[PDB]
Amino acid sequence: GPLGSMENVGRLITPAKKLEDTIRLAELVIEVLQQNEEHHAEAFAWWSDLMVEHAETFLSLFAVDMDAALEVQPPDTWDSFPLFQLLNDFLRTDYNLCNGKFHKHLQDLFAPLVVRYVDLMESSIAQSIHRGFERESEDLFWKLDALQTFIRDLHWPEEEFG
Amino acid sequence: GPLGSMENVGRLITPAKKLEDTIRLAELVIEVLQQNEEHHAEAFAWWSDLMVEHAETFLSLFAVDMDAALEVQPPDTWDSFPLFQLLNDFLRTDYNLCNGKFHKHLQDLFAPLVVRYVDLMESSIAQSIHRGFERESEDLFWKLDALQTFIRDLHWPEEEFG
Ligand SMILES: [K+]
Repeated sequence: GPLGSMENVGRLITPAKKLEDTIRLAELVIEVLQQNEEHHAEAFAWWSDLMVEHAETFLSLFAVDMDAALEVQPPDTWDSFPLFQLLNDFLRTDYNLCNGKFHKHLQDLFAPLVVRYVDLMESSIAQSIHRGFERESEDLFWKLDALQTFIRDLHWPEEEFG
Repeated sequence: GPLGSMENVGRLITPAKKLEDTIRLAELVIEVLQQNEEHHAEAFAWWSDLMVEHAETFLSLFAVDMDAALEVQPPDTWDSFPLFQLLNDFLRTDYNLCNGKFHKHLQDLFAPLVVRYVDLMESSIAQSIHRGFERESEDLFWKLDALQTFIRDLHWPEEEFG
């Protein structure tokens, strides 16, 4: 009868209830455990979205100090390249800020200033190799090495063909 | 003199100070911005490490209810497979808990129970195809489809050859 179709090893436990019950409990453990992962993911995002917004904003307020220091610059003078190096070397290996609003502004603000320096040193090596056309190399090689060393240390974030 | 080697557009700003200053400021913005990323990463970890520990622990306390429901089981009866399906389908697509302590226990607790069912249905199809040896197929095909449907829905986390 019902009581005997229920008795196992001296205890009244329908083995299809001790399973149907274990199921519903597993259902609840899973749901709590997932809800916990959702909470963690969602808080990560909130704090992230806000800290990136904060970073992009404080970089704007800094930009004005940078844009301003790059007009006090005598034209075709490039002791401002260490600034681009420091700033771009941080932003490019930064998941959050790479190609962000400030990064693109730092590229634009320096994109003419970089080409106006390579065109100026490529014209001073081209003239010096063309100096063998009028009648009457060690120092010249250094300027090739200088331009190559410079270009490699630029780690430019685009693909600049020309 | 010093005052004139300083005057630009009516303001006494050494253009190599308005750069050296912009540099040190960029140094500080970068450091704060990175410190902020470090904080976020580190808190993510703390909360993560603790929520995984919490999950693995509450799965232990559940295991005893599961280990217990799998001895109240009449040998070679498999309405306990929907439990493995629910639990394993969650754990396997869960970055944190996959192949964790509980996941491996759920594999072990069901690894004999799965092979003891395929060997039992592979022996009941092999006998029925071997029934064409004594003198004197539609229903038999269903059991192949049943075993294939079962095996695919198992999504076992190892590579079980045999
Ligand atoms: K977090």
